[PDB]
Parts: sequence; structure tokens; C-alpha cells
Amino acid sequence: QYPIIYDIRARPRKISSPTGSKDLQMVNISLRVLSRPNAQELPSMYQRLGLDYEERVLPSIVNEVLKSVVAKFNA
Amino acid sequence: GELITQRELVSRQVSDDLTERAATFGLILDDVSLTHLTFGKEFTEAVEAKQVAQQEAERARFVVEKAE
Repeated sequence: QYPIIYDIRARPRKISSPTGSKDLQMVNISLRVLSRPNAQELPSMYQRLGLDYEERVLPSIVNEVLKSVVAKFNA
Repeated sequence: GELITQRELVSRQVSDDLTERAATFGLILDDVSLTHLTFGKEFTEAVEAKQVAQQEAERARFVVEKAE
């Protein structure tokens, strides 16, 4: 057992997005995502998501979200 | 503009093509997310100038009131 001390305690995140909105106005939207790590399913996190799981996960999913939904929303 | 309006369809069909191409390399693709999208600024600038001209028309309307 290699351990590494995985923090099942929360660790937050924040990501932004410049969207071409419905009026094609450049809408810069910020979005604070609170993603936390699991205990009895630590695996997918620790190794191949890496110790830096949250960093590997959140950024461009937030980008897609904001751009899709803000291209859908006017100013 | 299809990448702004049809983001989700592009993402899904990219997902299908990328899954079938990654199958030949032994990597199963769980999610396929189109995330980055940007375009020329001067287009938005011209749109804003167009809106400015509309608001100038509104100002001229209030000045029409002024002018009666």
C-alpha cells in the first residue's frame, strides 16, 4: 500500500467563460464549482484522474456549459 | 456560427466519430465535450454600434418631445 493522503474534505473551484450569446454579445460569466472527492470510491480519483483530479476535470466542462447556455441566453 | 448554435450536435457527432476512432486504439471515451468557442471581435463591435444607433434614435425621440 502506497498511500497518498487523499482529502475527502471539500476542495472548491471556479471557472469562467467568454460566450457568444444570443445577441452575439461577448458574455463573460464566472461560475464557482464545488466538486468534492469520494471515500468508498476513491479509485477513479486517485490514480488516473491523478492526485490532481479536480484540475483535470472541471475547466472545459464549465467552459462548454457557460458557452452553450449563454449562447442560449441574451444579455 | 454552427458551433455556437449547434454546439451540442457538433459535440455529439464528434463524440461518435472520436469513439469509433479511439476504439481502434484501445481507449474507451466516456465523455466528449465541446468547450471552447470564440470568433471575430469586430462583428460584436459592429453589432454594438448598431445598437448605439438605435439608442441614438431613441434619444432623438425624446428630443422630439423636447421639440414640441
